[PDB]
Amino acid sequence: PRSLKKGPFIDLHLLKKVEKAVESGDKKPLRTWSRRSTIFPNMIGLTIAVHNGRQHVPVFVTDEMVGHKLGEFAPTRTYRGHA
Amino acid sequence: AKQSMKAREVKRVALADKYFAKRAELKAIISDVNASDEDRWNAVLKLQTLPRDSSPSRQRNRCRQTGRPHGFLRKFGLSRIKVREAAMRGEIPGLKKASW
Amino acid sequence: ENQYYGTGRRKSSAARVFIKPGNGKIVINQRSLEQYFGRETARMVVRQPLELVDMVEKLDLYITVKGGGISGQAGAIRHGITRALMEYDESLRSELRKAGFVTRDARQVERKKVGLRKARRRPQFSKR
Amino acid sequence: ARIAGINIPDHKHAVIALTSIYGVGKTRSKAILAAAGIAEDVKISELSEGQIDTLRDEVAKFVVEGDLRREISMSIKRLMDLGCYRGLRHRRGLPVRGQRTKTNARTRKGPRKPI
Amino acid sequence: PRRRVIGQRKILPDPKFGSELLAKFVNILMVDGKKSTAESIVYSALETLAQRSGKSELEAFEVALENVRPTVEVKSRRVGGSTYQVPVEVRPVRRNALAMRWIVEAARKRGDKSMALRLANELSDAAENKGTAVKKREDVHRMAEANKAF
Amino acid sequence: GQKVHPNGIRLGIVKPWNSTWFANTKEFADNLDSDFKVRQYLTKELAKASVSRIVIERPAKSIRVTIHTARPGIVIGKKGEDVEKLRKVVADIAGVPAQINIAEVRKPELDAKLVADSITSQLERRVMFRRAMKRAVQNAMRLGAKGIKVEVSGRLGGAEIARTEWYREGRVPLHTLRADIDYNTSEAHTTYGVIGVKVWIFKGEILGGMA
Amino acid sequence: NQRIRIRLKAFDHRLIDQATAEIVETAKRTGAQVRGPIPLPTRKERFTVLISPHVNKDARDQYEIRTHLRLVDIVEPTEKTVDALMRLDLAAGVDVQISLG
RNA sequence: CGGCCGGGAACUCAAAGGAGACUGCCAGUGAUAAACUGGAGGAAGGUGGGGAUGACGUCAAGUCAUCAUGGCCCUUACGACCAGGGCUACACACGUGCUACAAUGGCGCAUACAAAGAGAAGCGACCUCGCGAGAGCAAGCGGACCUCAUAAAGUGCGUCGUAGUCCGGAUUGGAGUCUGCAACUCGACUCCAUGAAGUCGGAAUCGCUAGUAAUCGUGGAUCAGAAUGCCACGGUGAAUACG
Ligand SMILES: [Mg+2]
Ligand SMILES: [Mg+2]
Ligand SMILES: [Mg+2]
Ligand SMILES: [Mg+2]
Ligand SMILES: [Mg+2]
Ligand SMILES: [Mg+2]
Ligand SMILES: [Mg+2]
Ligand SMILES: [Mg+2]
Ligand SMILES: [Mg+2]
Ligand SMILES: [Mg+2]
Ligand SMILES: [Mg+2]
Ligand SMILES: [Mg+2]
Ligand SMILES: [Mg+2]
Ligand SMILES: [Mg+2]
Ligand SMILES: [Mg+2]
Ligand SMILES: [Mg+2]
Ligand SMILES: [Mg+2]
Ligand SMILES: [Mg+2]
Ligand SMILES: [Mg+2]
Ligand SMILES: [Mg+2]
Ligand SMILES: [Mg+2]
Ligand SMILES: [Mg+2]
Repeated sequence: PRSLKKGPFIDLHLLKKVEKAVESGDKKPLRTWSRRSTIFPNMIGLTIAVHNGRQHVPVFVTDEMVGHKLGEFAPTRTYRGHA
Repeated sequence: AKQSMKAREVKRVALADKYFAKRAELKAIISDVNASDEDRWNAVLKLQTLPRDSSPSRQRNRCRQTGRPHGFLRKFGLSRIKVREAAMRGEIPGLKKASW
Repeated sequence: ENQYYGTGRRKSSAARVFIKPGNGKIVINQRSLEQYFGRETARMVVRQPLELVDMVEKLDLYITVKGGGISGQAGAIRHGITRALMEYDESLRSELRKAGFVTRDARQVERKKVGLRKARRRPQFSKR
Repeated sequence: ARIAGINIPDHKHAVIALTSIYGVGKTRSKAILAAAGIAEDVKISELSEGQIDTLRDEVAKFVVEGDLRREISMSIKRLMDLGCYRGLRHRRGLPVRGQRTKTNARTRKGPRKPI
Repeated sequence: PRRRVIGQRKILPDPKFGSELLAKFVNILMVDGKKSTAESIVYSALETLAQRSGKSELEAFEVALENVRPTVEVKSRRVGGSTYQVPVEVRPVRRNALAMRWIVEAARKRGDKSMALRLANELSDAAENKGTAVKKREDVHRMAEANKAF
Repeated sequence: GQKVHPNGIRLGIVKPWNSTWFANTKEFADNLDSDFKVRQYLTKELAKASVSRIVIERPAKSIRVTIHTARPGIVIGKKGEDVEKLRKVVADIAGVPAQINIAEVRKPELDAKLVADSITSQLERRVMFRRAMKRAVQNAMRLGAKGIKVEVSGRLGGAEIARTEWYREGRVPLHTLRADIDYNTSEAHTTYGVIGVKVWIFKGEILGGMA
Repeated sequence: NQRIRIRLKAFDHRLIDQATAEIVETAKRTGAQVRGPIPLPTRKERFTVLISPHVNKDARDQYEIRTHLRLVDIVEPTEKTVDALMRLDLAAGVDVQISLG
């Protein structure tokens, strides 16, 4: 994981989007490609459509997801079984 | 390799040399122990905003004569095949077949 | 007095032996024979030339060794003692040669070769 | 003898016998024994009742046995309920730390199931 | 060697007792180039065997060799598409090699704790005809007689 | 089977290097690249001047190029104007002052590179390959080469199936390291593709080594 | 006066030997005494390259660059010796590094 | 009490140039022979060891994705730029390796002996902090000088006493370090906790003739980070070959 004395990583454009959405109450989902950004406590209760390579899968950010990655909440491979 | 790939490498080297100083200073202020938290946060954000190709970790060494990205040798700046061809032609000083 | 000298070599070990008439002292690298070689086989190997000619307790040895390991250094010391005795007497040539101590064991370590795991060990082959 | 609700082997040395507790390893065994002022070489059935109480207190200083088991199960349940990638891997019974699954996952998959 | 001219290799004697037989025994027991370990094992085994029988270390080792030594073995010779185990007398060097090898195998497949003690017990059972190596020699001779006809 | 490059196996024994400068790891790559560019440019600019060899030396802060050619007059030009131009462009490419020295090879029929280039030129002018290589071998053996082998490979005559033909005269001992074997190669680009030419010329066995 | 060291590096030992011979002959001609050339350990950089264009890992070539080093010390350097050495015009292909003190 | 410091060219060592080994000598065998066997001398003996070196050709072998190239095809697209994803999937089959199944061993304490390499957008000492990965200050070193860098196996003492164990380490949970714009898919390493299978492996099959096999560590290229692979280096060091 990221070194602590550096801190948690978040993309600037996603940070700006989240700031606008929390300051304006915009319930429309945040379409983003920044899978690598960490979920911050100020995103709690927000719908984010995170890219998975082919589409933007929505994740409802709640309190338990803080510290994890949107990429952790958007699977990239489709597998339903061999037989 | 493709001319597009070779141009990509040239452009990456150009940008990497252009943005060296800011890159280094931002990394220094981020790494510093005796630095403010707001200062470190702002430095992180600015480093994130610099163009990606300005990072030297993105450039891949290529044979200077063919652009092949594999089999590189930093001493000669060439891939294995061109190294061997020039060595056999005697154009690389001191390099000769080794037995021991 | 005369401090006769002999250079020994084995594998990657070189030894410098200085023999002078005296007591039975053997001081290898400022240490006693046992303290340098705890292994009794190595101690015996070093003692072999002095036991062959009846001069075990009448010569003092000052020995330096570098390189190699335990067995290589014992062999180098034996070789150096042999040469020093040879310079000291020159009649012991026949006996030491017959015992085989005069020959420099030249067996070195084969370099690793391309396509093989070791000097000769080849990767496992499968028909299918 | 009886520490943290289990019987500790009587004939083994204190450190290894103390390692029988779920949640106590070699390093924690050394730490407990040094915090109770007791030699590691001494066999467990060579000690007095007071020393066993000191060991009891030092083990109660750590989270062991059923408390640790339920903490671990709750952490895995939290992962699985959260729906993260790790939770999905736990749900599906596949290696969770990036190990290859094309072959070599038999510790998680169990004995081989022929088609 | 189809071309031939292969010859045996000179082996130095052991330090403590100066015997080529003991040196070969140490080499046969040695694994992974750890000659010091094998030499210490052999020396401890010989010391305890000297305590057990009190004749000599080298003499005790020789007596165990005497008991174990095979006199004839069986070599395959294909005759009718199939093979016939033909009995052939073993030359003394190979006799010693096989005796030492069987002793080491029997000592390894034992139940005692330490290797030195396993070797000592195997040597005693060989010198009193009650060991696995003794059994192996008896088996070889028994099969040779059974296949005398070939 | 595949055969080692003769010059490569004999470098430092009877053959000299074509690049005889010293550099540390910092400037090794750049010097190799600059020498490659200089050799490429000079080859392209003197392709019609029978240039046999280019020896690049980098003394101190300069570069000196020795050009072994069969037509030193046509390389020098009128009174040195062409040499001046070449020095200018070479210095431009190398980034350091340049100096060009011309060395004449009086026996072009004994130089492997020149023989291969002549065969390639004849092939691109559509001369019959067998006649070309036979004449090359006869010329060299007549001018005194102790031996010569020429090999021409690849779609000879515009045929569908490629083949390789070779001719040898005298002795060409490739496994003898002290043998002086001048080897070189060339490619002829004709309307049916690439035709490869290889020439070995054996000119005696240097006995003193002389590096 | 302080001794001056000259380290000669080269890829060819005949070239470096001849250059060192010239330096020592000059220095002994011009008055000073020289405590050198001390052959120093020669470096051998080895490179292993695949030779086939596409496949066959086991077919490889091994090359080496051998850098030879000589060390020459000029002790009691006459005023003339320094500039004579700096105008000796050593052969091309020999890197010469001159240190003082 | 340290080659450390005056000092010495003795010795190891560093390279450069040479000497030496050729069935040369003796005896036997042999066909009045080539050669073979044995012996002396010798550091080396019969090609002393190893490497590089691959004949004419076979396989329409491999490579148009290193490169070059004849032809054929696309040209608001089969060309070019960007972000995210994939090459890391997983019922299964096969090949090559690593680690084990233990006592010739595991663990703890003390202590000994290498070679060859790499280093300037680099190697990074000493000292302080951290259990540890590491962090802070920072000398030296384009290096027989400085750093990487304490070799491991070994030796001596103790314990474990044949257990699925003080064997084995997979797997998993928690907490961290570093590189990097960024470690979710998808890094390496550290600490704590858990402790799967595994008790020597069927038909069958592979490598190896001596400093070899086996075993123990070290270095390098590629490389911001990322080897159980590859390429090198040394330590201990066998069994057998009748045919
Ligand atoms: Mg192209
Ligand atoms: Mg990279
Ligand atoms: Mg392989
Ligand atoms: Mg992985
Ligand atoms: Mg080849
Ligand atoms: Mg002889
Ligand atoms: Mg040959
Ligand atoms: Mg084909
Ligand atoms: Mg093939
Ligand atoms: Mg194909
Ligand atoms: Mg992309
Ligand atoms: Mg792949
Ligand atoms: Mg170096
Ligand atoms: Mg067991
Ligand atoms: Mg364990
Ligand atoms: Mg653990
Ligand atoms: Mg089981
Ligand atoms: Mg062989
Ligand atoms: Mg290894
Ligand atoms: Mg490295
Ligand atoms: Mg790396
Ligand atoms: Mg080895």
